[PDB]
Parts: sequence; C-alpha cells; structure tokens
Amino acid sequence: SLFQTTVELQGLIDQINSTYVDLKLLNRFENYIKWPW
Amino acid sequence: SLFQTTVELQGLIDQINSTYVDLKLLNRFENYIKWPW
Ligand SMILES: *[C@@H]1O[C@H](CO)[C@@H](O[C@@H]2O[C@H](CO)[C@@H](O[C@@H]3O[C@H](CO[C@H]4O[C@H](CO[C@H]5O[C@H](CO)[C@@H](O)[C@H](O)[C@@H]5O)[C@@H](O[C@H]5O[C@H](CO)[C@@H](O)[C@H](O)[C@@H]5O)[C@H](O)[C@@H]4O)[C@@H](O[C@H]4O[C@H](CO)[C@@H](O)[C@H](O)[C@@H]4O)[C@H](O)[C@@H]3O)[C@H](O)[C@H]2NC(C)=O)[C@H](O)[C@H]1NC(C)=O
Ligand SMILES: *[C@@H]1O[C@H](CO)[C@@H](O[C@@H]2O[C@H](CO)[C@@H](O[C@@H]3O[C@H](CO[C@H]4O[C@H](CO[C@H]5O[C@H](CO)[C@@H](O)[C@H](O)[C@@H]5O)[C@@H](O[C@H]5O[C@H](CO)[C@@H](O)[C@H](O)[C@@H]5O)[C@H](O)[C@@H]4O)[C@@H](O[C@H]4O[C@H](CO)[C@@H](O)[C@H](O)[C@@H]4O)[C@H](O)[C@@H]3O)[C@H](O)[C@H]2NC(C)=O)[C@H](O)[C@H]1NC(C)=O
Repeated sequence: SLFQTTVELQGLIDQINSTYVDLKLLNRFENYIKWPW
Repeated sequence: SLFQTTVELQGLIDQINSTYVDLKLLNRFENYIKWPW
C-alpha cells in the first residue's frame, strides 16, 4: 500500500514539475517576444 | 514511515501552493495593465 501510494505521488510530482516548467517557459516566451504580434 | 510520507506530501503542497500564488499574482498584474507598452 505504501509503495503504491509513493508511486502515485511520484507520478503526480513529475506531472506538476513538467507543467510548471511549461508554464514558466510560456511566460518567459511571451515576455521575450514583442507585444503587437 | 507515514510521518515521512506526510512530511513529503506537505512539502510538495507548500511549493505547489506558493507557485500558484506566484502565477496568479503575475496573471492579475498582466490583467490590470493594458497590453500595449
Ligand atoms: C523539478 O523542478 C525543479 C525546479 O525547481 C528542478 O530542479 C532544478 O532543475 C534544473 C534543471 O531543470 C537544475 O539546473 C541544472 O543546473 C546545473 C548546474 O549545477 C551546478 O551547480 C550545482 C549547485 O549550484 C547550486 O547553488 C548555486 C549557488 O552556489 C546556485 O546558483 C545554483 O542554481 C544551484 O542551486 C552543483 O551541484 C554541486 O553542489 C551541490 C551543493 O550546492 C551538491 O549537492 C552537488 O552534489 C554538487 O556537488 C553542480 O555540480 C553544478 O556545478 C546545470 O549543469 C550545467 O552546468 C554545469 C557546470 O556547472 C555543466 O557541467 C553542465 O554540463 C551543465 O551545462 C544543469 O544543466 C541544469 O541547468 C537545477 O539545479 C535544479 N534545482 C535543484 C535544487 O535541484 C528538478 O530537476 C525538477 N525535477 C525533475 C525530476 O526534473
Ligand atoms: C493554500 O491552499 C489552500 C487550499 O488549496 C488555500 O485555502 C483555500 O482558500 C480558498 C479561498 O481562497 C477556500 O475557498 C473558500 O471556501 C469557502 C467555503 O468554506 C466553507 O467550508 C469550510 C470548511 O471546508 C471544509 O469542508 C469542505 C467541504 O464543505 C472541503 O472542501 C474543505 O476542504 C474543508 O475540508 C468552513 O471552514 C470552517 O471549518 C474549518 C474546519 O474544517 C475551520 O477551520 C474554519 O475556521 C471554519 O470554522 C467555512 O467556514 C465555510 O463554511 C467559501 O465560502 C463560501 O461559502 C460560505 C458558506 O459555506 C459563504 O458564507 C461565503 O460567503 C462563500 O460564499 C469561499 O468563498 C472560498 O471559496 C478554500 O476552502 C481553502 N482551502 C482549505 C483547504 O482551507 C490557501 O489559500 C492556499 N494558501 C494561500 C497563501 O493562498
């Protein structure tokens, strides 16, 4: 039971890590390029 | 073991929740200020 819980938690951590990386990358990309495009 | 798992989960939640606050602050700031520079 503890192993299954930890595996699910690790999958969730990986997903959240990837999604925050993507969101921060999108924010930096929108800051990098000019506005009126 | 359960205390360690709960501590890891709480540490994850704190980072998630602070990241959500940080993202929403930037979103609100960008909503307040008009797009043109
Ligand atoms: C979940 O999200 C997390 C984001 O919050 C993410 O963690 C971060 O991921 C980044 C990549 O996506 C990591 O960036 C890497 O940085 C490498 C450079 O590391 C050098 O510095 C280390 C220590 O520096 C720290 O402290 C200084 C201040 O002194 C600070 O400015 C830095 O930002 C760091 O915080 C060195 O580690 C050594 O020292 C520590 C103790 O401080 C020891 O514990 C270590 O064992 C070790 O002895 C390290 O050796 C490096 O010198 C990038 O490496 C580039 O540069 C080196 C030369 O420095 C080249 O040789 C490489 O080829 C490469 O070009 C690397 O590419 C990457 O950019 C970031 O470090 C992560 N942060 C933490 C805290 O871990 C998680 O990864 C993510 N989860 C998953 C699963 O992905
Ligand atoms: C870190 O993350 C945190 C969670 O992600 C976050 O906290 C969240 O903040 C939100 C607001 O920013 C909160 O949403 C509000 O919810 C109000 C409703 O609250 C009522 O229920 C409370 C109890 O909730 C429990 O039960 C529900 C199911 O009903 C469950 O979903 C919850 O998870 C809880 O288990 C009541 O609190 C009472 O009981 C607790 C103990 O359980 C006591 O400690 C309290 O002191 C209190 O006695 C509360 O009183 C409410 O009854 C929304 O209120 C609407 O509805 C009420 C009627 O119910 C109206 O009167 C209001 O006018 C309004 O219309 C409110 O609008 C908002 O949506 C969210 O609940 C928080 N989550 C948690 C877990 O607390 C943190 O903000 C975040 N950190 C930072 C820095 O942001």
